[PDB]
Amino acid sequence: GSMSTSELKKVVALYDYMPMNANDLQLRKGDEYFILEESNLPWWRARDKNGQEGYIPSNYVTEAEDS
Repeated sequence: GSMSTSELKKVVALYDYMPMNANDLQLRKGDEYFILEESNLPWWRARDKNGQEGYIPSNYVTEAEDS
């Protein structure tokens, strides 16, 4: 985001998706990440537990937690 932050939420993971070149993020199954983007496409720019940002397909992930 450019203005400090705009609704920063997280998401869970449904399947694995290791990086291929560098953009892709090291996702997995059952793990959850942190969402930093929200463009108009399924692919986002969220980070995982390693504080590293990459790409998170919307279908691949869902909501971080529910409480």
